[PDB]
Amino acid sequence: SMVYMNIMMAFTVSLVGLLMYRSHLMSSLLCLEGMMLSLFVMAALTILNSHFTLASMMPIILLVFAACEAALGLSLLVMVSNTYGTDYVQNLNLLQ
Amino acid sequence: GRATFQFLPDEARSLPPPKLTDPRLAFVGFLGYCSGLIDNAIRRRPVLLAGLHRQLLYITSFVFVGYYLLKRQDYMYAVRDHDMFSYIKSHPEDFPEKDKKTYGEVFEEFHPV
Amino acid sequence: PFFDVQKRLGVDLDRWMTIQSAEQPHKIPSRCHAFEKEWIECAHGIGSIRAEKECKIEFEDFRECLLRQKTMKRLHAIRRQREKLIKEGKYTPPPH
Amino acid sequence: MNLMLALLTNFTLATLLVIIAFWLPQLNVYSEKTSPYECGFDPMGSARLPFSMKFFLVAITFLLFDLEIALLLPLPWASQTANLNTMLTMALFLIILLAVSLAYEWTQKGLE
Amino acid sequence: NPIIFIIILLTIMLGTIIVMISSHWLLVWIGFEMNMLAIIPIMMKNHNPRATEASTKYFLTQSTASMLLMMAVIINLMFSGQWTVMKLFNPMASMLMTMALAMKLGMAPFHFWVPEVTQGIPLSSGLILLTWQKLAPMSVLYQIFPSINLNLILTLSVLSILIGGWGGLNQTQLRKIMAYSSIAHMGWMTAVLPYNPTMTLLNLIIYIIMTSTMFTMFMANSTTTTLSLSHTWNKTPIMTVLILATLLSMGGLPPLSGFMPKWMIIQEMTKNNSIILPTFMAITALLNLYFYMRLTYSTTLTMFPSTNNMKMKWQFPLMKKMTFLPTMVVLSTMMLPLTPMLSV
Amino acid sequence: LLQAEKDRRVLQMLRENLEEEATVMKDVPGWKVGESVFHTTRWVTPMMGELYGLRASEEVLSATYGFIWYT
Amino acid sequence: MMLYIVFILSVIFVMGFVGFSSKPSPIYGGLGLIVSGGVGCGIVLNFGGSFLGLMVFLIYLGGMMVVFGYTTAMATEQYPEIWLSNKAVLGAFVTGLLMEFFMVYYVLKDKEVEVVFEFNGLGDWVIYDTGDSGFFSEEAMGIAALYSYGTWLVIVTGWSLLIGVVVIMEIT
Amino acid sequence: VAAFLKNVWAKEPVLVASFAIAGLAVILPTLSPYTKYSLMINRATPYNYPVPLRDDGNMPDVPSHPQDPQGPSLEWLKRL
Amino acid sequence: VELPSLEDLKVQEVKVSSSVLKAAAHHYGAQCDKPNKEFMLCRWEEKDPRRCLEEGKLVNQCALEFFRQIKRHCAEPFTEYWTCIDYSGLQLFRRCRKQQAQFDECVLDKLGWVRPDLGDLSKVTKVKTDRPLPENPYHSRARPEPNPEVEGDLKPARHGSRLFFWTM
Repeated sequence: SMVYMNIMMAFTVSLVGLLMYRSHLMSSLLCLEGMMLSLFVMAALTILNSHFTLASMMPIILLVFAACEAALGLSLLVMVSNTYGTDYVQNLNLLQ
Repeated sequence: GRATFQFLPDEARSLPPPKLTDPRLAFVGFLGYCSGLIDNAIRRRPVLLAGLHRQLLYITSFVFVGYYLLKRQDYMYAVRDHDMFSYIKSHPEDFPEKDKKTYGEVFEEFHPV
Repeated sequence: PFFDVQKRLGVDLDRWMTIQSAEQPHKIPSRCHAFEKEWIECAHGIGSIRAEKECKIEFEDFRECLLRQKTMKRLHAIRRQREKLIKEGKYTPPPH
Repeated sequence: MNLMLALLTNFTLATLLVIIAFWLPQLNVYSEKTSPYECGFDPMGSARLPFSMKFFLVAITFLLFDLEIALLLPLPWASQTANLNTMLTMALFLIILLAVSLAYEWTQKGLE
Repeated sequence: NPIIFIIILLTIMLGTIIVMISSHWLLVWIGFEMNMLAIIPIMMKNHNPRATEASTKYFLTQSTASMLLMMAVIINLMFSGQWTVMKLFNPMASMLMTMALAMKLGMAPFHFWVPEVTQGIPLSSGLILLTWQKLAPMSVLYQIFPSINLNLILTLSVLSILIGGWGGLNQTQLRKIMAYSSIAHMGWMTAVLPYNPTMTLLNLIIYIIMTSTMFTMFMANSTTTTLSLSHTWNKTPIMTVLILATLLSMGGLPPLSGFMPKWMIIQEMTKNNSIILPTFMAITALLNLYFYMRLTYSTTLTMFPSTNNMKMKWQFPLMKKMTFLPTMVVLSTMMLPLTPMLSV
Repeated sequence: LLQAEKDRRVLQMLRENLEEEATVMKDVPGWKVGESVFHTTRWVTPMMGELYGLRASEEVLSATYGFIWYT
Repeated sequence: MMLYIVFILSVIFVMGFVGFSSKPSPIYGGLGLIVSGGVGCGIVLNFGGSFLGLMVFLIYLGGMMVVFGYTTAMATEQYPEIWLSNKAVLGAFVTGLLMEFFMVYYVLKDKEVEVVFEFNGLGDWVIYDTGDSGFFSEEAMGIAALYSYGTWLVIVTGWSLLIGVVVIMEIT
Repeated sequence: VAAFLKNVWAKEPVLVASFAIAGLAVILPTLSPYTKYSLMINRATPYNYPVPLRDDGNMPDVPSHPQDPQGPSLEWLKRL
Repeated sequence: VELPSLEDLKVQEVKVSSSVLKAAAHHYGAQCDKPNKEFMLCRWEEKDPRRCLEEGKLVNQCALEFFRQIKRHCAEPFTEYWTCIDYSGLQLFRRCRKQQAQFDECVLDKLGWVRPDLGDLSKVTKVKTDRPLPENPYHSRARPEPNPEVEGDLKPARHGSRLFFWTM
């Protein structure tokens, strides 16, 4: 019913100017690691309100990578700001 | 077709098979026979005929493989046809028998210069 | 290209979680379960390209078992047969 | 319906008690000089917090051992089944998939 | 170190084998979710301040690319509630599939990326592995194949083979020139795709070979165009007849095999009585050729041998299977009306 | 035994939520009495909105949310 | 404590996001999440799914975020001013907040307006349950433990994690 | 090699107590015959409701009255 | 849709708490089994618990005389028995174990019942076929018709691949 239009307007959290930008990359990477819960919850209802009884594990597997992988891509964000000290998306150097 | 993820099924028994001395199988590995001669020439062999143990084992490979592959190709064009006639045969309503008319009949255009 | 190995040899990779009615370990059903074994029965020997213009009946209600999309509208339209006339008579019900 | 009655009860004693401690004498009429004498016993301290790595990994290093002990969590519900061998043979895999993931990294912790 | 590099480099194809083998929407997530997990360290190996400002412009551009998909999987879990892999039962699914999946392949838009990564990965060794990621997605599009809005997958195509064409004429670095004109050949194979989707793969294999045999040749030291001038008077001239026996064949001319995909593809795209589409593709791959000419006027024109440069040593690279391919990248046209009935 | 008590409780429940509906109004642009939102015909367990109408006061709130959040 | 106690959570949730979906100086980014995550794990605890809700606290909100917060001392931002800092964040906010509000206003402020927002009725939680039932651990995600049928689902996830560390033992 | 196994137990006698328990829990489930009792008990617990089948002719066993002689022996547990 | 009237309703429901209802509850079903297993088969075998109301009044009936039976002979040990089990939480059966004999002293003895320990509610039983075993399953509209097959013979290709020229 209504709970399917919220949360959906929430899953436009993408909003992409705020997905790569502006600086403090950690804000961009943040709205990514919370782009989940729009994928999770939304898929923790349709599975639940009707009894699938089987795909019920799927919600668990939507995290176990969403944490595993998104925690990888954090790593690079040390390598960027190790050599700098400010992330600041404004580093372009490799060009085209 | 059926018996999926099979290189070829059992039904290919009824095909000739494509035995040797066809120009392709000869040609297959010819393009390898001009491949072997390369294989030397890249490294400054500089033989242009070097050890026959590299200058062979190619020709052995291609024509075997070229052969073992042509066995199914010819198959496929058979199962293509076979599934056509057997459909063309039924539904004769979709397949008319045209009449026979010589020229006491047809006019063309008729536009000479 | 879809090889479908699990058809040739014996293993089951997935094929179990796939649809709304398969097992459900203790044998407990879904809500719209009974319409699956109805709708799959329709298109099987079909090649699915005529399915869309053939069955379509056993499918639609199945889409309307799932979301309850219509019955909720004919319902919301009792709130207009009553509850505009509340003052105009037939309170409806008598309590109890 | 009585859980939220047992939560917002708890905070509202706590979110009360900040003001009746922090705030109440905070407007008292005593001196409270604005002098920059505060931030005890490292008087000035002008720097960025530098990246110090072996501080960092002990974050990551955990986060991954964490996941699967969510995967590992539904053992005691799964001890009630039909065919159980697919459990013991399978259950014991995760663990050894955890313990392996140690032994590798265990060549280098550094100073942890 | 050296063992694992074969554990990683094996897990990739295991990432893409669960893609082609599966029945089940979840697995085609996990399937190419663990590439963006298992690709990343290969970029690194020499730990430089590009690869690390590269794979981070790659990462978050294949992060959402995936993470939209999972939103267009769970739409038709609502409607019809049957996973598996077949037409998507609802238009907001597909339009959110195909034009958010074009991110991994990148098509007509969604490429400010393919030149920003392929350029300046310090590792040119390969970078042949960016021929896998062409091969994971297609092995969805072949299945979903009878659902597309059909006004799109052409509209990303025809805006592609154009936009990847013009992209390079202005380029010098020859890692880019392959980066460009690798959007191009993504214009032919997904322009076909609704009509008779095999005779796509045909263009897919003939592509994996030709771009493959380039790099293995570009590996000795070769980097910048004007380091391919110092080539013939230095390294070996039998190299130059090679780089002229392909770069020409790759845009294609009928006695070679590079002409083999077009020649067959248009048998298909007419006979469906669309004859005003293919000319414009057929005619636009033309000025896709003027990279290669003018690339090939670098090496046969004896241009100012580098300097006093004396390489008296022989070679010890791995040419592995280069001594084959440009006898199959060239001479195969005379052979085959197989490719339409062989893989089918 | 326990079940043979329930099935009677809903069939009693539909009738009153119908017989006390069809007597609300009979409208010319109205609905036929007890039509089916489906084409197919058999007994399909009804949705909460079927049993309890727009009634929506309390004993509903103790039905749907009754079990969850507490004894 | 009405029937609307679900609809009142989500529209706090939907407002949980737009805090950090613009540009807040990301030491307040967390405080846009642990509210959103919290209310998120709130909504799920209705509907009967419970175990699967109470995990998001354990595996993500509790466990994950702290790493997201244990850094941003390593990437540590400058003490310029933060939050209300630069005069720009505020401009982008409201137009989002009103956009559901003005949506939520006349979405249904009346009988119906109009069609696309009119096929969602409200207030009894029409669908939110069905009938009665028996019990298995509950009925639903009470049985979320399959080391039976699920195997090729685990053994990829089981194996895909084991490589998670090797990649990260290097670039580090 | 036993001199090794006593010369790691003069230095790290810790993980050795983990390996010592690492195996010895893997090995034994394939030994003691108490197991496979464990699989019989766990199959017989009626989570669900038994539904009576239709009897025309056979009807191999299991009469209308349950306590009459019907089917297998589960009472080897009651004495256990 | 067709629903029965308001009638054959308002029947006599057994009105007792949920503590007493589990007090005997045990001698109850093992010894009866006259309608009830059969009444399942008027549901599981054919669904739509509307077409089958009839045995519902038979199975509801069996209970009536049961609790009406027990009130005549001994309600005194029963009344005291379901008090302890009604002393509460979880309604365990292992607290009242002592008094279990006092209730069952003469019930199994005087009016001649038995303790159906583990054999009740197991040993999947049978009933009988009285009502027509229904065909015309639940919904069950139409087939529809499949594809005629193709086998015939296998020729080789006719003239050899017929591509553009490409003889063979």
